Amino acid sequence: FCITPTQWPAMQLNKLFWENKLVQQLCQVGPQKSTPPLGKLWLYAMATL
Amino acid sequence: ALNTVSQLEIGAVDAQDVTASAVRAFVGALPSSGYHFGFVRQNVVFYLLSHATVQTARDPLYAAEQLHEQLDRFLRHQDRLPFYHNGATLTAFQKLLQTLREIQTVIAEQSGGQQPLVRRVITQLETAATEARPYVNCRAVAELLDLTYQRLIYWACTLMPYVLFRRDTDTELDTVLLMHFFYTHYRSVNGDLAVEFQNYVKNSVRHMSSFVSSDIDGDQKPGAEHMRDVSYKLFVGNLQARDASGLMFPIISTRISTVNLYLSPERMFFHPGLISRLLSEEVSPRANLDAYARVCDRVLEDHLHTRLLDLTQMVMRLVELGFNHDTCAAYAQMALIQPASQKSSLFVSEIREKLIQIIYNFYTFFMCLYVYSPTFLFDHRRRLILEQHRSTLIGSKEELQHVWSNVTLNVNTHFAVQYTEEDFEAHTKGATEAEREYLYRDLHSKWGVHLFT
Amino acid sequence: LQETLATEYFALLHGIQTFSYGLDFRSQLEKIRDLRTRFAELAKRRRLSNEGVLPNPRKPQATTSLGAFTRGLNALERHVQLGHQYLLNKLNGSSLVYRLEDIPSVLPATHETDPALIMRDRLRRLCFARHHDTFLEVVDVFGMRQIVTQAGEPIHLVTDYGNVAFKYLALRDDGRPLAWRRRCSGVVTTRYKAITVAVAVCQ
Amino acid sequence: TTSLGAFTRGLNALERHVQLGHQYLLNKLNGSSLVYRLEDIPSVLPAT
Amino acid sequence: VFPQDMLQCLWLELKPQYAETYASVSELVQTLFQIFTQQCEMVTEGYTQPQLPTGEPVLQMIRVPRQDTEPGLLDVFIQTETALDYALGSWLFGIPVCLGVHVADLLKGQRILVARHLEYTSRDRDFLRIQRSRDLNLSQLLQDTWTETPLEHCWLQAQIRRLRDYLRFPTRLEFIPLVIYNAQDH
Repeated sequence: FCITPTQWPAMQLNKLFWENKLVQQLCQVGPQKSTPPLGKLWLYAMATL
Repeated sequence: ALNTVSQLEIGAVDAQDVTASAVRAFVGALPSSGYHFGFVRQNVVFYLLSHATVQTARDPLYAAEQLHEQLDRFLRHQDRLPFYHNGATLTAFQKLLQTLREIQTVIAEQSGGQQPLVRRVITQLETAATEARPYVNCRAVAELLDLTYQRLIYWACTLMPYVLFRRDTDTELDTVLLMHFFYTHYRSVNGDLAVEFQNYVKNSVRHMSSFVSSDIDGDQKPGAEHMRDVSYKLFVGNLQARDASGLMFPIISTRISTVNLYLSPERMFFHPGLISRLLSEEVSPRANLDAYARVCDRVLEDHLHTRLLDLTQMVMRLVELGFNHDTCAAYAQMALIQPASQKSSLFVSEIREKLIQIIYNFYTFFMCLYVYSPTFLFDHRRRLILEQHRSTLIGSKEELQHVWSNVTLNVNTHFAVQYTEEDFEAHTKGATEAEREYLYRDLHSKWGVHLFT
Repeated sequence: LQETLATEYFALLHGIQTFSYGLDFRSQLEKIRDLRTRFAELAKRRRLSNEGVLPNPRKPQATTSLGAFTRGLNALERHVQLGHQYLLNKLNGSSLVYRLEDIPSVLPATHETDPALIMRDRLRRLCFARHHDTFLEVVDVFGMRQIVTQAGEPIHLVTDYGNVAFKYLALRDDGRPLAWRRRCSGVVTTRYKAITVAVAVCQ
Repeated sequence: TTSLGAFTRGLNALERHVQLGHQYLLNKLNGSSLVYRLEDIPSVLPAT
Repeated sequence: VFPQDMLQCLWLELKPQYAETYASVSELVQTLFQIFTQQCEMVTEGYTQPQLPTGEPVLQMIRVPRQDTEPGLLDVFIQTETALDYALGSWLFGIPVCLGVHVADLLKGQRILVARHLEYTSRDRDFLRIQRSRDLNLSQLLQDTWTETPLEHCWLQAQIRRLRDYLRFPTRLEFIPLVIYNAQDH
């Protein structure tokens, strides 16, 4: 099929998947402040287990 | 002993806790000779019930029946006054318990023409209360009657029919608004209202577009903020729908020119937008507001020109006009919110003062009705109620001191708790000079006034 | 006599808690002063004390001394007086409103008390501008969990957001940021693209 | 032969343990809006 | 107040350089709230005295340490003036404004090139449309944010009334503002 870029707006689906507040707070625990949020890995761990 | 029994008068006791052996010990340990000990030798059961409470148990019938059985045992264990005797006290209390059972039976039966059934059953309940009326002094019967009246009035205010709303002069907007108010104040059993709404919206498709704005300008208009919900679940075709999505629909035109040609002035209270714009004093000077001016004047004149059946009659007369307690309170809030100084015509100012009178009077009437009972406790709480009302509704405004008379006059007219000096004389026809003083003291402690000497 | 006046005291406590008296600070002051005089008269008929645990409105107790009642009276006086002082200071500091009388009194007709909200608004109000540095937690005369500094000024009265929209957008932080934007389910002007191209070429 | 100062130190240790646990729970409820009240929080049994 | 589509269009059309790391003005707002909350630190501690001198039973005492550099994000947003700031201010307060990009300096600064970027006045239809599209409803915030605070509730109602009254009737300055801003970083 085909999609018109102008008509279709762009969301930030991360805000529902891993950029939401609760998962970020759950994954904030890390050795140092330089570590990025671990919700990306947290969803991986949940899906695997 | 006198101080203890006076504190007992001031306080209250539990029906379950008191037993026949407890009453026997209380009588026996009490000194034999005294100007109150004779009465407790004569009318211990009535005197004990004068201060007892059952409201804590939340089940009046069973706890009061247990108290009645314990008192029956004490009366088996046990000529001054035929009108008031311990055996007569037990008989009257058993009659009252029969009334308290049949009120619940009526509520269950009626809640599952319905109007004649409601009228006849409430008349039976009124007759039952009249049978139980004379011994209003007792705190136990006081709370029993209080809870009974609370339940019956709360059920009756909701079980209103919809026959009186329809008029030949009612327009499409007026009819949908009437049934909308019916939905938002009565949905317990009347489930066919949504079906009738869905049937009717297809009839008035052409007429529904006459009283709406464009999209872009309707939202900024005053008063659409409060009527957005009624408009949304008018347009969607289902009164059960919720406007959680924040959609923008064809906003209703609240202008007087559109309203007069598309509405009727008598049924305005169902429409919130006109109330909001009238209180806000944002009305254009050219606007012709004689319609609601005359309607407000005639309604206030009829209400001010004015039994439990009569109370109920006025109840469904007032709410038939769409006056709901929550709606009246919420649309009396902005009367205080709106500024006192603004530019408006003298007729607009006069009708605003009239509507302030109306909102205050009906709000006070409705909240007193929610706590209404022909008992001393009603006036006892009404004293604090009027103090709080003076604190909040009247405020420090000087112009609001004129509008005070109608509120108190109407509330004391419709919710008067009657007590007769002849009633007390009959209650104390056989009571000697020794015993009358403490019945008087208990009555003064309960009611809070020096009614007679 | 004492029990009836105690019930009146608890009713006044509930009315202040439910905001049944509105902005009429003078009425509340007169009522609490009359109640204090009545309790003093009760003590004289029956010595006042400034020590003792506060009476419990949820569980009335006949073992409460008159000193506890006097302490509760002075606590109510302090509450209403500090509130009126905060209104006076905010009226002086803000020129948007004209007079206190023009400010209305809201009714408890719109009542909704979630413990989660009741705790979250207070915890977010903690680090706002308050007169004293440190902080503590107590149980108020009304019987609920009120939080105050060592001065005793209520946090909801000593700390404010300064804007309705600030508070609304601060307590809306639940899960995903925007909900109505998702609910609505919904690219540059060509002139801006042209001016960008022209400015880049010129530079 | 344990001294009274040892018992005072033990009292301080228990007090700090309970206060530290309570403040950590308070911080966890503060940082996480998932739980609204300590009452809803379950208590496990030491049977296992 | 403004619709989210128009806000997205303005955000994409004039992306601030320091704000280009994000995708919306709103995201900036929640991140600023997050950093403000992160500045606040709460610590709970015990107290020897169980009650105050007044006598209220004290359970625990809480202290707020604010101990600790690169400039802060909220700061750099504060002292940096952007076309976003003036555009949003003009649209919110119902006043026009003229935004233009400074190309360069010519004739030893005697003449300055100001390219026609956009103009706001009562004439062009877009300004009128965006001014009338403002939804001055804020009582829904009061309904959605009831926290047993009736005193603050009345204060917020009065403040909303005053601000809406001011916004409906802006002060006019003969429609002659002008702003000069850079294009590389807005």
